[PDB]
Amino acid sequence: ILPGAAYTEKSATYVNTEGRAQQTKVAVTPPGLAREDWKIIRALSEIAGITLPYDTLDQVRNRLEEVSPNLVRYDDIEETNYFQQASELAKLVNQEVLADPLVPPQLTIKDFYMTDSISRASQTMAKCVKAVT
Amino acid sequence: AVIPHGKGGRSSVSGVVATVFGATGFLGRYVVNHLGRMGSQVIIPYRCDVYDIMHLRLMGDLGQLTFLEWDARDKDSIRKAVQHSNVVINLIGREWETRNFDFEDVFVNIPRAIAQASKEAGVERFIHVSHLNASMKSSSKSLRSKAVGEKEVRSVFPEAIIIRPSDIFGREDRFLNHFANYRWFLAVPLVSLGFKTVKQPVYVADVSKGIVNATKDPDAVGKTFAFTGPNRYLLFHLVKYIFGMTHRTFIPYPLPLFVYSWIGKLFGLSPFEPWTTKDKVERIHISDVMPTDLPGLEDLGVQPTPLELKSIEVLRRHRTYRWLSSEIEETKPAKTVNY
Amino acid sequence: LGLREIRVHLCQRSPGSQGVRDFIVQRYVELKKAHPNLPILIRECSEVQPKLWARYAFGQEKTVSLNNLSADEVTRAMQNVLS
Amino acid sequence: ITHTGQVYDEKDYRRVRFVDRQKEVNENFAIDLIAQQPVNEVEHRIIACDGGGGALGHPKVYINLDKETKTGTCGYCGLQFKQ
Amino acid sequence: TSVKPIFSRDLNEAKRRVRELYRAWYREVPNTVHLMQLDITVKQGRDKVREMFMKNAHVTDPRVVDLLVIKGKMELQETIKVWKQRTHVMRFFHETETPRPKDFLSKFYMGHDP
Amino acid sequence: NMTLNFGPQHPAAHGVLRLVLELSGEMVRKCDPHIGLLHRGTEKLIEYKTYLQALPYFDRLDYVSMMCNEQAYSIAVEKLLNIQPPPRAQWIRVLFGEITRILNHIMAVTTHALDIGAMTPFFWMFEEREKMFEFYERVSGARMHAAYIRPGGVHQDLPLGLLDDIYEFSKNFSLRIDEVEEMLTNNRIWRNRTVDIGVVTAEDALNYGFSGVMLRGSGIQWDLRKTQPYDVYDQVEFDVPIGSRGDCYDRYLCRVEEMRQSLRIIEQCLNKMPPGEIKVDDAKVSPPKRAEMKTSMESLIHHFKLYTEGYQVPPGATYTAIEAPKGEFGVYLVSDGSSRPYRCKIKAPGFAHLAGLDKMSKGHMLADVVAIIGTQDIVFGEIDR
Amino acid sequence: QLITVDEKLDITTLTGVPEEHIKTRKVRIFVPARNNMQSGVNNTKKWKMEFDTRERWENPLMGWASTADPLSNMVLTFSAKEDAIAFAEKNGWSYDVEEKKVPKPKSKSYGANFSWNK
Amino acid sequence: VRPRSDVTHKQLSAFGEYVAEILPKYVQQVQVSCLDELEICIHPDGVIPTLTFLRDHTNAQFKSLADLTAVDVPTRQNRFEIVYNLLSLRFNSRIRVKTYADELTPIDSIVSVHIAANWYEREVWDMFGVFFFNHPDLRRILTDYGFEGHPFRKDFPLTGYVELRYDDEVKRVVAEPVELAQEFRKFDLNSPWEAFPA
Ligand SMILES: NC(=O)C1=CN([C@@H]2O[C@H](COP(=O)(O)OP(=O)(O)OC[C@H]3O[C@@H](n4cnc5c(N)ncnc54)[C@H](OP(=O)(O)O)[C@@H]3O)[C@@H](O)[C@H]2O)C=CC1
Ligand SMILES: COC1=C(OC)C(=O)C(CC=C(C)C)=C(C)C1=O
Ligand SMILES: [Zn+2]
Repeated sequence: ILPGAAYTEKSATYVNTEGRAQQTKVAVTPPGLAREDWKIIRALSEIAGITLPYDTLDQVRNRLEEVSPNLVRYDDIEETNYFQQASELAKLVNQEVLADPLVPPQLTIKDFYMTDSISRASQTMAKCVKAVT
Repeated sequence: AVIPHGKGGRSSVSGVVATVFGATGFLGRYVVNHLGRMGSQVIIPYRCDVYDIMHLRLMGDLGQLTFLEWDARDKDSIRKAVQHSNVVINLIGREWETRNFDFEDVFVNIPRAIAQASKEAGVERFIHVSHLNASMKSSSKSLRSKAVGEKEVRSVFPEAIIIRPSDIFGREDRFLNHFANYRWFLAVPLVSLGFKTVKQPVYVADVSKGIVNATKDPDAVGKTFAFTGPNRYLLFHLVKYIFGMTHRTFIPYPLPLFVYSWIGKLFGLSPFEPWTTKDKVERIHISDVMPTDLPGLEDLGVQPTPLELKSIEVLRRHRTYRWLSSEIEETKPAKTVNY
Repeated sequence: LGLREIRVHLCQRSPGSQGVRDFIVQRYVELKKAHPNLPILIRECSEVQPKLWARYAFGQEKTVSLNNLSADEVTRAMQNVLS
Repeated sequence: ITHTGQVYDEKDYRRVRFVDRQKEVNENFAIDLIAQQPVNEVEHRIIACDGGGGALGHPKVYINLDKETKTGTCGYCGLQFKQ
Repeated sequence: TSVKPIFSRDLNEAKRRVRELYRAWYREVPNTVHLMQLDITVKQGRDKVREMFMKNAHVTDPRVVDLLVIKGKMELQETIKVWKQRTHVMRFFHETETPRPKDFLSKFYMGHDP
Repeated sequence: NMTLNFGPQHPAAHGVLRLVLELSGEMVRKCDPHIGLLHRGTEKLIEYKTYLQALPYFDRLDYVSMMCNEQAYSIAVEKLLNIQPPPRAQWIRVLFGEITRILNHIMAVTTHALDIGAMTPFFWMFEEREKMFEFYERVSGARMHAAYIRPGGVHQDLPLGLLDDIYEFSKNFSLRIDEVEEMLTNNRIWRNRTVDIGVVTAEDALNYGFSGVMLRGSGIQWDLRKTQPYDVYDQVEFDVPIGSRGDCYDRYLCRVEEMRQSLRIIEQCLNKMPPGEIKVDDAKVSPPKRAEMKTSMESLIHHFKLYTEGYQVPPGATYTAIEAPKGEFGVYLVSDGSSRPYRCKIKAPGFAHLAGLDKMSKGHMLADVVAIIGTQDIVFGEIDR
Repeated sequence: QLITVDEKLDITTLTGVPEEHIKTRKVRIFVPARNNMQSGVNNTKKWKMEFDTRERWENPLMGWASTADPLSNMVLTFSAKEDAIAFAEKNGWSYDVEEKKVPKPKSKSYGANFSWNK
Repeated sequence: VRPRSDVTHKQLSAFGEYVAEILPKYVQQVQVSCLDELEICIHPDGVIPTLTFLRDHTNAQFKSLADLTAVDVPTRQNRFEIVYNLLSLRFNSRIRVKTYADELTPIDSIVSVHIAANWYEREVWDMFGVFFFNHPDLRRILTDYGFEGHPFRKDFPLTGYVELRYDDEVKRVVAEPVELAQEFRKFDLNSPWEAFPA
């Protein structure tokens, strides 16, 4: 078990569905011996001998820049897309859509209250769940 | 346990709750200093009146140092001291067998009961301190008795670290002050004219830091470390050097020990803390043992500090107005003896 | 040299990237069809000249600048990468 | 033990603080002391709890004792009143 | 740009002043270690002087340099005209504080925020 | 010159003073007073504290004239809020302001003697001083450090027995000044120790910014209480005790007269104190009464906001000077629209006076310097701030 | 006569800050948003730059929060984005400015609520 | 509502114009607060000239320096706002002359014009870091002998970076980085609602 942090406890980046990258800021220092997720893996690497080149966040970020653009530019949706070539490959792909109806897993609101880890660990969400049930 | 949070200085937490029974001591003072600096919870069992332990209060922070009334003969007092500690450090020792406490008691008898209880309590680790070169057959009753203890405590508490320091060099120490205080004596007796008893001093802090580091390191279990020093010395240079910094004449005159053990017996008869001890005398001319052993300093993380470096601070009080301003550079160094 | 991934960090509406984007429009589909497993990443930098990052086996990454390069030079450089 | 169930765990070391000393607590606990006071059976839909003693009490507030099932409780005293 | 000169028209002239102060401190270190009975070595202290005089080696702007010596001169005055007792001087040596490691692995093992 | 420092522990050093003296023999040729031993950061802490929660700080700058100090902040904040205290409050501030000048002068005259070596004057007057604090404690609850004079008006009405008790103290106090008057005003030993020591010329006093009994002692006629009448100092009659020559005696004699003149002002205040309210009736500036906040919603909202957030004084800056017993005490309060101040420069009569020690103590013995500090009435809280 | 310097005023050497807190402290220049609780917008006017948050461990004796970071409670207020950026550059702290985001104009008219077909 | 006499706001206003006219090379703005206080504002170079005219002019004798202070507006390019408050015992009026000084652009010293400033100028250097040329002896007055940093600057932490305790090992007082046991609770107090047009 290598405990990590949560988004209230680290200056990490996330991106929503239309690619707008956004930055969480550290509201509270992470608890116990728990540490930021990126460092645990930088440290495990140093204990392993392949040692990731980034040692300070700003560096892990510069890293994100080389693999991907959105990650470094915040609050900035990426305008152009290439739908036409996407279709060409879709046309090549042949698959069968089975007759089974497609159903969202969250059919009613009790479905919604507890999903992720933090949610599941919620006493307030649990009280909400029993109120519905 | 206590997750260690903070930046590292006072008002921070390190998670070491530690009973330290003989803290009032010269070594002790230092042990509480680092433990308090680090932010560790320190329980200091004391028997001397509160007036004498005030010097320990400012060390450590509020609610970080707790003082408990304790009597060696009374087993119950040791019991409650270790109730809530997870580290027990034993520095109980004396040079003069007192009327109501024998070398056995201060070194072997008491330090056993203590670790014994500590186990009952479930303390994670116990650090026991015994003098260096301590044979079960060594001449000085003290050293031999101490040896007796390091064995016993291992049966009461297995895998209990046993640091074994040499005579210690530090302000308020004896090794350095004793010789310097021979000034009152017009002549400074030195068995074998201060030869063939090469000695390796070790700064008190080094010892303290070492001890503290033990408390916070898994590598030390059943280890019998030996904090020694950065340079050895024939007692001759040491004595003169001291007198050198003290800027007081050095008159080395040899004295047959057989007669000198008697001088120790004399002061020993003193009711108020005999200044020299028959058991001391032997110890002083007891040659320092060689360094082939679980290393202490450096091994435990602190690089030893040469004697000459801090000697100026320890021996300054003994100088006269005329030499007070004098500095280490003006004075000469002593010579080591890899022998 | 095991090739694991190729990243074409083109920069949209940038003068130099014209060639890169043209490549994407005309030949990207083809390259993928040919190499249908390799992940070719089309990403969009900004205020940076286009870079064809390539990740070879065992975590080695290599860089080929595509600044102001013609559509076939981009095609040739890409073809040189997956030898 | 204390009003809020503040009881140092059997292993916590702040218990050393209480070694050879009294952990200060009060036998008189409010949660219980208010309970003893009986519900005041007022005969008006809305009554006011000035806090007892007017200026020497708590800010004046009016309570609606209309709910037949439950009893109004002054957010300040905790005193309960029923119609 | 277009700044007014404090005391030194250019880094060159300014450097002249730094030289003087260095000398001053260099000549003074020994005296302090004796008038304050400090437990340090003159050589050791003189290196400290060097440390400080270089800690600020990067400054390129003339105005910043000039203030730096003004301030530096003031410190010397407090140590040669003795108004600063040992506690004050020894603080420069950071003798009591425990040094912090700068190794990433080291910090990871100890502090949440490095 | 045998440099010797008047170290802090010494009694004549007011607890914190490190006068680096250069002794040309016993004659002292130069003084370099090293203050800073009681700098508490009073003016950087105020920026982080709301206007009411910074009042207390002003009772600790000069700690021997508490209420007159808190009448300078109260006047400043009041100016920046274009609000004026009610009539009864202004008389109460003048009543308490003169009790403080009697209290400071008993402090200054008796402790000066303690330094010179006369010990009995301190004991006789200090009993008369606890009689006075009682008046603070009976009106505010604190013997000293009251917090009674609030930025708008004063905090609570005088208890119903205070003015009778202030009359009984003032009635018999003058004999007490008369008694040290006989014991320390003609003693050849005092006169010799005080006369012709630390003479300061009139223009030099203005140039060094002395502004106090030090200004008046050399004959310059300046009292901020008559020149720029703050509060009600326009409706009370008193005579400024201007001295003639400037020796430490003329300055003592002036301080003894101001105690007598303050008894004249205290008399008028007891004789003519108006019936009325003690704090302005704007709930926005002064907190609502206990009964009102517990029965009216507009009052609870005003109590909650005033205690939790603050007055939110309008943006501006003002320098308001009042004649504190030591000299001109002024607060330069710069204010953004926020409830907490932006800057509060406390002008301390004392920062200027201590600067004058080197010039005033010229061609003087080690012993004269003890008198020179004594005649500046310097309290290091005001100087160090 | 004036002298020329192209060196970005950096005065990190005069400010007197410990080395650790000048090279490891990231400050963010942001215009404060409005707690949704209140509808007043007088606290969303001036730009503020705030230093990165640091350790707040519980105190063993009383349970009070304890902090080892000196620049934590310090939030300086600057009227314009340009001036705040300048403070970071000369003091040597790293900065990451966030553009002000102001509510977009919204068209409202009481008549709409009574629309024949909405 | 405080009583305000416009006699002063007129007298002082006129004087302001008089000063401005006499010293136009330096006076930038001259305003009278609604509190009847004049505040000539001068270019930093006019420190010596504007003061001297006020100290030694028959129609404006401003003999004593009440105070010398420096507000610090971090936003303002010229960070410090040296403010000199002066009193005229002859005309019973006070004026304030305020200049602007950046961190490394020193102001002239007026110890010549008023020796009262010998100490306050040392106080401004110690707290804010402005430097005063031609000062007889500028050196820290209020801060500790070894203090690093200028304390009243808005960019300096209240608690500061160093605190002192006695260490037995070294038997001497020793600085350590500040570790506080209850950090200053920073209550946010500004309300989201304005009060008036001002
Ligand atoms: N040169 C040295 O100092 C060396 C020391 N050591 C070992 O290190 C340990 C610490 O040495 P040091 O600090 O100099 O010793 P001290 O003489 O300073 O005494 C250490 C502590 O032991 C306590 N103590 C002694 N006898 C009793 C007793 N009968 N009952 C209860 N408490 C007692 C003392 O408390 P109180 O004073 O209140 O009675 C004191 O606080 C010793 O045990 C010694 O064997 C080893 C090698 C060299
Ligand atoms: C009245 O002025 C002052 C004194 O001198 C008479 C002081 O002694 C002292 C301190 C004196 C002691 C030793 C109680 C203070 C604080 C003071 O303000
Ligand atoms: Zn109630």
